[PDB]
Amino acid sequence: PNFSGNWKIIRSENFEELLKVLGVNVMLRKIAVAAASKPAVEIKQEGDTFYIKTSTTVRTTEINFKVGEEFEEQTVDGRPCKSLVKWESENKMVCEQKLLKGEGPKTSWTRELTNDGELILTMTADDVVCTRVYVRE
Amino acid sequence: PNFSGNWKIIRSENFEELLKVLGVNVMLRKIAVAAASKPAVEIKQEGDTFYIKTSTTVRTTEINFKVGEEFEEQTVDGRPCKSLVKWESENKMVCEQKLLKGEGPKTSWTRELTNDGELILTMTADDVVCTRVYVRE
Amino acid sequence: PNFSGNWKIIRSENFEELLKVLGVNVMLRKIAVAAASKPAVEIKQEGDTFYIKTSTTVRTTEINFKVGEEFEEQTVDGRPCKSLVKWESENKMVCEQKLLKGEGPKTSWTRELTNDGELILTMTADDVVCTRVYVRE
Ligand SMILES: C=C1C2=C(C[C@@]1(C)C/C=C/C(C)=C/C(=O)O)C(C)(C)CCC2
Ligand SMILES: C=C1C2=C(C[C@@]1(C)C/C=C/C(C)=C/C(=O)O)C(C)(C)CCC2
Ligand SMILES: C=C1C2=C(C[C@@]1(C)C/C=C/C(C)=C/C(=O)O)C(C)(C)CCC2
Repeated sequence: PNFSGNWKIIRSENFEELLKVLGVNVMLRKIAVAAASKPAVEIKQEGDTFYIKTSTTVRTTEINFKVGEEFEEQTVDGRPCKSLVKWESENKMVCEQKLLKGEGPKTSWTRELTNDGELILTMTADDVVCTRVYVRE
Repeated sequence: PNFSGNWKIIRSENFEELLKVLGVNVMLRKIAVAAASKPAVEIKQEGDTFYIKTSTTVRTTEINFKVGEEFEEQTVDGRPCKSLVKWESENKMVCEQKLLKGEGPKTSWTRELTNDGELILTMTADDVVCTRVYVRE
Repeated sequence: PNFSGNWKIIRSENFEELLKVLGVNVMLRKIAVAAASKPAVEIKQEGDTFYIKTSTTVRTTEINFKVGEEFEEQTVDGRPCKSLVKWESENKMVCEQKLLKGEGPKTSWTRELTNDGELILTMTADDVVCTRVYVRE
């Protein structure tokens, strides 16, 4: 496997629908959709240790985590949560998220490495799944 | 008293009117209004020493200050200023702001802790006062 | 010469046209145009060593470089590039940019100090030149 690399997006579906579900307002959703159009994803994997940077021209996020070990990050909409990543399999990690404070839709995300040079990111907010596909830059 | 805690907003009035006064353009005002809708305020008080973080999905500000002692921050619209906070009373601090460079409307802000679990933030730009009320998250 | 100082803008032309050329989408272009309206440029020069901070209420960039020595920054649109600055003359430095990864329009920027208290910034994206003029704040 090895997720390491710079990734660029090629396909995306249900991203706005996912934001609507998380109650992001129309103005913020418009900015998010425009910015998520050309992100730059940098991933660094050394064993079960990952570093994932996701840059856009308006908002950038960086996560550091070790698989199977709980850590703190934020939901797509900017809410702080407790996250635990695990290997569903050799090439697919799954992440369950739990909100530190407040109520909200149930969220998670998965990252998978295909055998043909793609990285698939799925993000779920209750019953809405956004799928984004990337290739090495 | 003790301002410490995570606060969420419940009421707000005259925020856009305040921005208009500070000459913020319509596009920026629209983004500001959309982002200020659900901020996350983190406050840490240890004596007369405060740390106030105000996060939104687009722009986040952090201030560190000791009451009665001049420090450097920015106006709501992003202009650098010299600020001095003082206790108007036991539960209310007042902040006078003076622009480092340039001319502009006279600005200030006050934070007050009520006896019923609310934090009140007022922000003034000349004769416009924006009032925002928060409760513990 | 000596570029050091805080600069405010007085004139600007072709900024949106330049962004269109770089393929920035309409939403991002609208936000960029609104934010670039009142930036705050801080420049620090100690010999051939420069530090240029450009703040706006939405996005801020900082570059550190030594003239004639290659360094890493980003294009106006947020793309990482290898940059080498050189003195075209006593009061004018020129910067050629080369994209780390991917294809794109040919970009560069120049900064010039006039004899009447202005700083001129030109930015080029292929055959579009944006000119921005500043004065000391
Ligand atoms: C500019 C963005 C904004 C948001 C999310 C983001 C970051 C766009 C998302 C990009 C992704 C998810 C890229 C990727 O992973 O390919 C919010 C919803 C908080 C709203 C504020 C602006
Ligand atoms: C996104 C924001 C923007 C601005 C202010 C802010 C930060 C919204 C303010 C939130 C507040 C005041 C929250 C609170 O204190 O509850 C500016 C005017 C610079 C314009 C650019 C975007
Ligand atoms: C808010 C800005 C945005 C952009 C550029 C910038 C930074 C506006 C530029 C200001 C300049 C060039 C100021 C100056 O130098 O006077 C992008 C195109 C990435 C799009 C996202 C928002």
